Amino acid sequence: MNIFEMLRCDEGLRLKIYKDTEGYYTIGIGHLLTKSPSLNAAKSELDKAIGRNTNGVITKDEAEKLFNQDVDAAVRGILRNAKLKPVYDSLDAVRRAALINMVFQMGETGVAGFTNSLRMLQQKRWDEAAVNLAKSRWYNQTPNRAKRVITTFRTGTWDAYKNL
Ligand SMILES: *SC1=NC(C)(C)N(O)C1(C)C
Ligand SMILES: [Cl-]
Ligand SMILES: [Cl-]
Ligand SMILES: [Cl-]
Ligand SMILES: [Cl-]
Ligand SMILES: [K+]
Repeated sequence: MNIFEMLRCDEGLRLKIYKDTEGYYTIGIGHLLTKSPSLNAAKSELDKAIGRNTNGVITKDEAEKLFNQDVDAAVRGILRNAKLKPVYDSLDAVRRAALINMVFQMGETGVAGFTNSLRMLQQKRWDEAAVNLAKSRWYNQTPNRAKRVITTFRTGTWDAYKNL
């Protein structure tokens, strides 16, 4: 397991534009295209992202290219955020992946607002952090995925992913 395999588990792979768990147009491995309800707007974002006139359909290689960029962007967002970087730097590599996963799903600003959970993670109070992380819209709307991410923070293991 690693962050790529982890997010690939959590996000799936679909080569045609689809709506994500929030109803937003998405493609590939959880590549968010737009929050606009306009499919035409989403297709325009897709063509811009890929660099060609797509029919709303991409290849697996193209999906993986966007995925690598999105994982990189999530790490970059963590490292340039004054709230997320200290927590990231304090974590082991398995729990770092859990934080990248959250930023991939909800964005840097959203995760940076989890002030009390972040403090408990920085303090390495793992069970308390896990309890606090579940008191969230995130957990309520995507509880199975949030449970996997939270178990990863709680244990520092891949137990929630290695037997999927
Ligand atoms: S989890 C997971 N990742 C891949 C895509 C390799 N899978 O088939 C699972 C087991 C759903
Ligand atoms: Cl089209
Ligand atoms: Cl330490
Ligand atoms: Cl709490
Ligand atoms: Cl709550
Ligand atoms: K998805």
